[PDB]
Formats: sequence, C-alpha cells, structure tokens
Amino acid sequence: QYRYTLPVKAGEQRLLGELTGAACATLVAEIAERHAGPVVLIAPDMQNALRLHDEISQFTDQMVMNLADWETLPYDSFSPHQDIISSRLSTLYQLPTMQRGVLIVPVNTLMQRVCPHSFLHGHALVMKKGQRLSRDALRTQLDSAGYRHVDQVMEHGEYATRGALLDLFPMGSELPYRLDFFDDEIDSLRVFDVDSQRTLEEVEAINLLPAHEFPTDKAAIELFRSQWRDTFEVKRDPEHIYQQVSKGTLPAGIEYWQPLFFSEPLPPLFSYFPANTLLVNTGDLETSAERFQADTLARFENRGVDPMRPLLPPQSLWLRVDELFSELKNWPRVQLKTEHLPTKAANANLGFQKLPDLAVQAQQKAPLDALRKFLETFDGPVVFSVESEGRREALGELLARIKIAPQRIMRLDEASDRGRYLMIGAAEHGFVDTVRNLALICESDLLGERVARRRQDSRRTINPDTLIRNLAELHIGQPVVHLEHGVGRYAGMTTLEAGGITGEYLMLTYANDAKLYVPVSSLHLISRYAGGAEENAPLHKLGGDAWSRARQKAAEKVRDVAAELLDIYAQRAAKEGFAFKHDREQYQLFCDSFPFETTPDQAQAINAVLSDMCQPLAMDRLVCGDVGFGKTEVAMRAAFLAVDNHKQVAVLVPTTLLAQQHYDNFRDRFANWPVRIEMISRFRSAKEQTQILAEVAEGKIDILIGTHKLLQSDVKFKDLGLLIVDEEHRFGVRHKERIKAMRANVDILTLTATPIPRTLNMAMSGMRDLSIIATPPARRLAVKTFVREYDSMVVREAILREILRGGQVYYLYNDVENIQKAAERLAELVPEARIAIGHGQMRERELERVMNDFHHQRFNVLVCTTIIETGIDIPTANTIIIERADHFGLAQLHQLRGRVGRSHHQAYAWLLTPHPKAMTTDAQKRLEAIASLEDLGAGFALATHDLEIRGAGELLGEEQSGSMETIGFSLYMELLENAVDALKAGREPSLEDLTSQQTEVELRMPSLLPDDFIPDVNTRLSFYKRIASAKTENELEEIKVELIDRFGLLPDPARTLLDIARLRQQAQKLGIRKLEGNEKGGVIEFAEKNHVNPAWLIGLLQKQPQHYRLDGPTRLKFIQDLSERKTRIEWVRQFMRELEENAI
Amino acid sequence: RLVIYEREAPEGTVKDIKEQEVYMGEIPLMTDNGTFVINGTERVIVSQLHRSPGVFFDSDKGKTHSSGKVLYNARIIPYRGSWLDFEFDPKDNLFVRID
DNA sequence: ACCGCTGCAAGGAATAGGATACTTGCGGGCTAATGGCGGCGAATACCC
Ligand SMILES: Nc1ncnc2c1ncn2[C@@H]1O[C@H](COP(=O)(O)OP(=O)(O)O)[C@@H](O)[C@H]1O
Repeated sequence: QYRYTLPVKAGEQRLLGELTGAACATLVAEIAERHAGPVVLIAPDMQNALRLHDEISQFTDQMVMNLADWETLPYDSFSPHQDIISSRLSTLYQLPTMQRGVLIVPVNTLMQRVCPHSFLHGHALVMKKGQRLSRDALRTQLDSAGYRHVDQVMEHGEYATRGALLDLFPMGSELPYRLDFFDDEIDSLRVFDVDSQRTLEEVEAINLLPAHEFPTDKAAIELFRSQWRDTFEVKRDPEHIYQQVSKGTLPAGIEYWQPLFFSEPLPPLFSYFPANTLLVNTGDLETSAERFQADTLARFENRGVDPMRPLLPPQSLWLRVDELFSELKNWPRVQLKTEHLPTKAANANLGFQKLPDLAVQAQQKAPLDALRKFLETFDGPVVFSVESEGRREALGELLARIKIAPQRIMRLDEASDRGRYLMIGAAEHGFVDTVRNLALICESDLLGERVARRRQDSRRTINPDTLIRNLAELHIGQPVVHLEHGVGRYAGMTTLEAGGITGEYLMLTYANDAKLYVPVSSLHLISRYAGGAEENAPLHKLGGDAWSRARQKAAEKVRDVAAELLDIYAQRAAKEGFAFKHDREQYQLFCDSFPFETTPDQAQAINAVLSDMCQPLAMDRLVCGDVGFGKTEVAMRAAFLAVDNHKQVAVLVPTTLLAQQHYDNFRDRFANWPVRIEMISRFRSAKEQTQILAEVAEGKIDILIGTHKLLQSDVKFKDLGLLIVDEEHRFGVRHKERIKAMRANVDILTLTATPIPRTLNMAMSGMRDLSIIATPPARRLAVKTFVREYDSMVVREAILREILRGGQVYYLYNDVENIQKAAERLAELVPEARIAIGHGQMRERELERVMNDFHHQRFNVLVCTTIIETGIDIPTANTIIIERADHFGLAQLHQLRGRVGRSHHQAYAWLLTPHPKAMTTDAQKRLEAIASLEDLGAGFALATHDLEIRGAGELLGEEQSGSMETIGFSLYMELLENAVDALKAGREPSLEDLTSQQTEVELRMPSLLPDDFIPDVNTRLSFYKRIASAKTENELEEIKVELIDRFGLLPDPARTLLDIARLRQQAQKLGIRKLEGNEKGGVIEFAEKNHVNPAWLIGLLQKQPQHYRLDGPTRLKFIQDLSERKTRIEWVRQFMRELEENAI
Repeated sequence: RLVIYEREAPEGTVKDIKEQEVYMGEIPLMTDNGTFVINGTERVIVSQLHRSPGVFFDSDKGKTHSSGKVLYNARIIPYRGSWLDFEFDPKDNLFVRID
C-alpha cells in the first residue's frame, strides 16, 4: 500500500509537507511509478532543476528530460544556439502526446510562450518505427500541412499514398521516403529515389527538424515586415533589424522578436500538455515568478530605449503572473513544501525527518563515533548513497573501520527490516522515512563543517592590574600600551570631527610622532604600562609597513648553462637513435582497444610518430595542438610501439593532478597487455617511492608517470627508450634536457597546447619536428570571447546570464591579499549569487572542500587565483571573468579559454581590460591577438603570436622567451657540428658521467669559466673535459698555466673552479664522497671504506661539539660562520689537510 | 588623517583614526623678484589672458549660406568640464551641439 | 592460583607547517582638443 492519494480533478491542489533535502526526488519517483501518465515537475530555478535532473533518475527508471530552455537573458543579444533549439522543438514535437515520462521545466521556461503549433505540425516531421498510426491519418495530416498527392513524387510539397505504401517529399530534404504502413502502424522508413524509386537507406526514426523554431522563408519575411511596419517605425539604417531581416540574414537576438514571425497569439505551452498530466511543484512559484516578472519588466524598460533594436512588450513573449495562476487552475496540481501543514483534505505530511548530527572529524580519537553510536540504535534499514564508483571504495574501508557491510542494490524499495546497503546515485542529502524506518544517508552528510580557525588576541586575555581598570585619571606623558599596536606617550584628550559626528578622543603619540586617536567610548583597549620603565619605555612605529624592503642587488650566473647544453646536444647528434620494430597485427589489436575512430589528421600524426620511431635517427617531435583534440591516444599508440620493444617508457607532467588523470588513462587503455604502469609524486609515500624507484632499475614497471620527481638525480632507468612530456610550457630548459642527459639518443616526444617561443622557433628551424593537429572529433564550441573595459553592470549581467543558465562561474582575480575584499565587492554587486573563496595558499584541506562543494554545485561563483589553471573537470562551469587581464601570459590566456566549454552548452568568456591607454603596449598586442583569433585550431597561430612579440629565447641558454641578442642559428649549427666531430674525433667520454663520477663538491659558490675569458664554447667545453678528466695536481696546474698563457690573467671564477677541482682530487683520494658546504657550514659525507681517523674524529667532536657533529655514521655536520668564501675554501682545504695527516 | 569606520557598528562610527605628516611634491618657490629657478636657469611664468568662462552670444555676420543671413549662436563655457553650444540654422531653427 | 584481556606509557612514525631553492608569466618602481578655411569623399537626406 502507498501512503497518499493523488490529485485527479480539473484544478485541485494537493499539499504535501515535512520535506527535507532530496526526499522530494524519491517522492516524485513514487508519483511517476504510481501514475499512468506524464509527470511535469516545475522547478523554482535552473540549478535545482539540473540538480533534480540527476536526482530523479537515481530513484527511478522512467525516461526523464528537461525542456532545453533558451540559454540567454530576457531581451539579450545572443542566439539560443540552434542545436539547443533543435533539441527544444524536438521534445516540443512529442510533448502533445507522450504517455509516460517526466519533464522538468523551470518557471523561466513555463512563463515563456512557444510556437503556435501550426508551424510545428506542418513544417517538421520526426517519426519513429514504433508509432502505431494508419494510412489515411497521415494522408490527411499531409493534406492539412498542404502537400499534394503525386504518386511518383519529385517535388517539395508532395506525397504519395497507394495501397499500404506511403511516400513523402518534404520542404526540408531533397529526398522522398517510403512508409509501408501495416496493422495501423509504421513499418518502413525507406529512403527511395526521386525517380528510380528504390531505397537508399532503411531508417527507424526519421528526424526532419526545422532549422529554426520560427518560419524563415519569404512569406514569413513579408508577414514579419507587415507586423513591424504595423508596430514599430522603420528607419533608414543598414543595421536596423527591419532592413537586416529584409536582406534575409539574421542578427543574434532575433528570436526575442518572436510573435512577428507568426501573426498569431502565442500559446503558453499549456497547449502542449497531454490530456491528464500531473504537475508537481517544488519550493514555491508564488515567490520566484514574481521576482522573475519584476526582473523581466525591469530589463524591458532597461532596454526600452535604443531605436536600434526596439523590443516588443513582455505581454506577448511571456504570460503574466496572474495569467499563470489562472492556467494553474486548469490542471490537477501537487505542491511539495518543506514544512508541516496542520490538517485538511487534499493534504498530508509524511514522515521525512532530517538526519541527526552525523559528521566526521580528525579531532576526536575515533572519528565515526556518531555513526557507530547511531547504527546499532537505528532499528531500520540503512542506505549509503555514494555518488561515484571509486568513492564507493572510499566508503568501503571507511565503514570497514566500523565493520559495517554495504550491499549494492538498485532500488530504494529493496530495503529490509534492518540491513546496510550502498546505493549508487546522485543524491545530496539524507533523511529518515519513519513510516518504514528507512534511512538514506548521503556522502555529503559526513563533512558538515567547512570551518576555519581563529588566532591572535593575546592581550585581550591579559585583564591584569596593568589594564588600569579604565581609571580615566591618567596623566599626560604616561607611556601607555594599546594592544593592537604597542606603547605610545599619552598626550591628552582632543575633539575631532568625523563626518558629521563630532567626538572626543585620546591623542596618543607613537614613533615618528604619528598621532592615534582612540575614542573615549572604547577606553578598555587602553592599558597602563606594566614594565615599570615609564621613563625608559620604547615606542612602536604605527603601521609596521616595511615593504620598502624590496630594493635591489641580487647577483646571478652561479652556474653556466651554455656549455652543458652544447654538450648534451653534441652527444645527441653524435650517437645514433634506436630503430624501433613495428608489428602490424599486434599494433592492430592495440588499435582495437581504442573504442573510437581516428580523425585523419590524428592518424597521419600517429603515422608520422611511428614512421619516425622506427628509424635509426632520434625522435624529436612537437605534437602541438589545441586542448581536447585527442592528443593522448597518439601517445598511447606511441608508447605501445615503444613498450613492446621493451624500452621503459617514461612519462613527465608538471603537476600532480595531470599525473593523476594520466594514471587512469594509461591503466585503462593498457587493460589487456602485460605491462605494469605506475606513477610517482609527492602524494606517494617514501616507502612506496623507495620501492618504485629501486624497481625502475630492476624494470618490470615499463611505464612510469610523474612530476619533477623523476628528475631528482637518483632515478636510474635500466633501458630508457621513450620520453613523453606533457603540457610543455613549463620546465625551463634544464628540467627539459636533464632526462636526455641520462641517455644521449633517447627518443623525445613533446605534447603541448601552445608551445613556448623557444621550442617553437627551434622546431620551425629544422632542429625538431613539428606535427600540428586540428579538427576536433566532437563538434565543440568556439566560446565567444570579449575584451571590454571594467564595468560594474557588465560583469553583473554576465554573472546573471550564467546563473540563470544554471551553471557556475570562474571569476579569477589572482591576488590573494585582497581576494577576501573582492569577494564581498562582487557579492553585494550580485546579491543572489553564492560566492566562495579558493586559492592555492589555504591550509590544503579547505581548498579541496571548496572544490568538491563546487563539484557538487553548492555555490555558484568561485573567486580564485590561477589555481584553476591546473585543468579541473566540472564542465558546468561555463564563464570565465578575468578581472585584470592586463597582467597574464598569453599562452595561459588560451589555456583559461580552454577551461570553460567542455560542453554542448555555449560557454562565454569576458576578458576585462583596464582603460586602453593606461596599459602596456605589449598588453594591447596580446589582447588584439586574443580578440583576433576565436576558433578551433587557432591555438598554434596564437603561439606564433606569443613568439615575435617577446622574441624567441636564446638557442643555447635558458630564458625561453626573450630577444637577448643570442647566438645566431647558422653559427649555432656550426658550433654544434664542430662539437660533434671533435666529440666523435676520438671517442670522448660524455661530460655528464664526468658529473656522476665526480664527488659532490657543492659549495653554493659561482664556479665556472666565464664567457669573456673564453668566447668559443667548444674550447671552454674541452677545457671542462680536460679539467674534470685531470687526475694529477701537476696536470691541473699545467692546464691552469696553459689557460693563463692563452688568455692573460686568471679570474676568480676560474681560480675557484680550479681549486674545487684540487679539492675533488683529495676527496676522491680519501673517500670523501658527498661534500656540501654553504654560508652556515655544511655536510661532509665519507665513504663506507673511509680514510677517517675515527678516534681523532671523535677528538674533533669532543673539542668542538659546536663545529663537529656526527649526525649519521659518516655524515659530519660542521657549523661554521663562513662569511668569506675565501675563508670557506681555506677552511675546507686545511680541514682535509688535517684529515689526510690523519688518513689511515 | 585617516578615518576607519568600524564594521560592526551602524553606518558612520569610528574604529580608530591615525595621522602623520606625509610628504608630497616639491613645489618651486618664487624668488623675491619674480623668478622661478628651475634647473639653474631662471624661468618666469607669464600671465595668460584667456576667454572668461561664462555664456556668450555671437553671430557670424552673414559669411555663411550667403543669404545675408546672420546666424546667432550661444556658448556656455565652463572653467572645467564640457562645453555647450546653441546656434541657428538659416532655416530659423535652434540647434544644440556638445563638445 | 596463573595466563587472558584490558588500559595506559612510550616510542617511533608519519604528517602538517613552515623554512629553503627551482620553473612559467608579467608589471611597478626605478635607475638609466573644444578661438580657422578649403576640397573632397562620405554621407547623405531630398525631391523625383
Ligand atoms: N578519434 C576520436 N574519435 C572520437 N573521440 C575522440 C577521438 N580522439 C579523441 N577523442 C575524445 O577526445 C578526448 C581526448 O582528449 P585527450 O587526448 O585524452 O587529451 P586532450 O583533452 O588534451 O586532447 C577523449 O575524451 C576522447 O573521447
């Protein structure tokens, strides 16, 4: 037995109450399952609608749809995106007769009127094979549409009907179709010829949807022009809407000139309701309809101006509120509401008590106390309602801590007397149904506290005798503490005006005689001195603003790059790359695992990848393209080819999150091949790191993903064969080639979105390959983009346009010090938005709370820094508002334009500008570039805009962007090949292993050969070879005097270099392996077979514990105030001189 | 002197007020004669005579439209802001233009 | 009576916090015109 009867009458209301969160969804699931007929739920707003749109399907099985509302604002200047229109009418086609099903419409839509049904039942046809309809019925429907019976159809406006077979040749298409009606049913959809009468295609459901919701042809145009000349006045203007439509073309908001395209009164969509339909209500209409109508009118006379595009009165484009509440007496209606109505007929309150305080915290010792004390005393069944599948396991071990067993059921009716079940769905809040003692508990019913912590306020607890108890007899010159600032000298009471309010204040003098006048009212912040040093008291300076401390004077060039870059490049160009092997059918079975079809450009990109992989050369390919164009599966097909040749694929990304999606992608795609794939980041524990990286040497993990943790000078791949690097424009140069330093002829493949200028230029100059991609598989949107001045009502209407769509807004400010103020600055600007705060510098738990609550639509607008640039999901976010687009890099401008979108919904993007002459010229060039290119495939040419405004950086150094007056590329190539044949001239050991076999001698001191001393980088390179390959002090001194011979004196960087090499000699002579030094001291780490006198080292420790501590067996931390680096050198020199005098 | 309104109280109240001698600008000083010594050179600002802000009625004396028609016009000229003009069409109209 | 079980002491272990040093971007501070006439295209509006 159910609980309540239903409204089945012309205009009866059914009041239902006691309703907490998400109970209404399973109630209307009950409604649909108990009523043979449609259920249309009226929503109070888009958000709840969309929220309820996945709620209801959680609880039942019937087909559930929204009506696609026009996405725009009332009287906006935007088309409603025809595709949506194509969805809109389609539902509206079947809306007259739809027997079972649930439609959610909002009051925004339900107050809107629709097409007069003449156009729809005439100038459109969707028809599916399971439609039991006869022959003469469709014959007279074609007759009522106005079509002609020709039995050999060739013309628009024709149909045939002979025997059982019916044919049609429409307004829409150039083809006739054969119907073949049988047993009062449709039984063929045969695309037959215009003349030859044989079928092209067997269809089940024919979809001839009109290109618009409104008539578009000529007779419609003169009818429209008749209406416009009747209503408005036509002015001579080549942009006025009358002439614009008279030319046949269309403006953006043209649909809001609805009724002139019919010359009939427009139905309020009530005409489209079925015979006995059941309307169910949520919240109330009696509130939201009023303020929507008020907004509607206020917007109408807000734009009841501007003879360029005048508007119709809203009485035609909408119902009035009273008109609604009249037509709401035409249907049996249900009103669900969140309180207890007392008692009457057509009214019931059903036990839906809100859940008790069930919450988790790490502060209590056993976190699940409320649940562990609730579940044994809850007599009824318990349901767990996890949203996600993997999050199910997040509950799986979690209730295993309280040892409580979830069973996976599908139906809420599956509850027993007392049993614990998990439900996969989309709920947000739980409840107890005390009718059957059922309990539903959402995941979000666990983490109720999104709370911060307070601080400071120390002297407010200091209520001691020094507070003077507000004596008010204090003398002048008394040193007085004021707890926010410090101590001043009290200098009397003074009257001051304060903006129409005179007042009396206590003038107090701080340092630099800055006065401070606290009111006499709040006298309790003021305390007498406690130190007893009234004539020796200090003075605080007020404000404590020590920003001045940002002046100047930091040096650089502690380590040269150019020689080492030339070295690794020469080493690459010397050895030969690996010729990979390709298997047709083995690669084809991997292609079979791809559940999609390659776009042809994607295929030839993949083909160019493989037909470069399998070569004796070394791969170096840019696979540049726009985001979301299918880059990853190219790397999939590359890696598979690589991994079957047993080559230990290494994956690099510059964040933890991208590694996290990549782990899923790699593992899910490689679901059938004997390959072990793992990841590493800071999120992995050390005990997992210490086995993963060790096992990398062993090598059964073949695919390894990670952040910079790979490039940490400890990871040793046993046979590296493939480097794949993602999201390029990071990584400097050193991190980019630090991996290639391990293996000279490794193959490198670099994915990107918009390449940095340096790697763009080096690719376009023939040094690296380039393979551009375009043409995304799904028809994505070029999310219209604007660059406008800052304007309080422009941002307001943008926010409103997004929120009455129903999604969320990324509003980015990118300054954390004032984002709190900017939050309320936006918040009273748009009082009906819900604003939370998120940035990268929070306590790393509230951030995740904010992003997950964002992910569960608990609020609308997020104020943020560029943390969102890490590329999170949630495509419901559909509008970026960059408040100060003056100071933002153009590549990540494109990246942030990629953040919105991800949907069939038309995303938007407003780029607020300051005043144009205020900004930098370079900013203007950037903004003109981004305003020029709004397409797909335009990411790359936008990187060609990134280059050639900043200068592609130096080809043989760091600093990827910059003019810099670099090494010329022709000279670059010459120096490169000179290094090449000088390198292969006599098999010269790579410099990188001369790094490795060298003892760690780091001293945080600039040690290099400067460019003025040696311009030729080959010569400096071979000198580096000769110094690090020198094994006698005699040869070091000979090299040194040869340097002096060649170039005059010896500068300090050269001298320091040479004596560090001297130190390396005795370091490797004794076994002193790891030596770090700094200003403060440093660490001497010996070998396990070391030449340390142990008793004498203990003697060092016990004569100066302040300057010798063994922290570890061979780790000697020495603490020395090594202010002068010369003293540092001589300290370490004489120290190892002591140690060799004690060497054993 | 900075005033801070305390947020908890209603609109217009005083949390605290501070004050200090801020320095801004180095204005030149006239000497005892008339000279401003700017960069070791010795400049003098001359008094400018300009058309006084107010409202003036004028007419181009039949130099336009050749009918012998004089075209009266009115100007409201602020000391700071936007101008305002009325004038006459030869067809005996009044026409306003701004800036 | 004596293991069997529990509650507390400890000790190590793991993890937040707050340092440091590295990358991208880019700007901010900072040294290093409303006193005129004429021609012509645009842009008319204007009568046909
Ligand atoms: N050839 C294709 N056919 C259909 N869908 C594709 C195709 N290639 C890619 N896609 C879709 O596009 C997405 C590919 O994005 P991916 O390469 O993983 O990273 P990015 O988003 O950076 O391109 C996948 O979700 C996939 O469903």
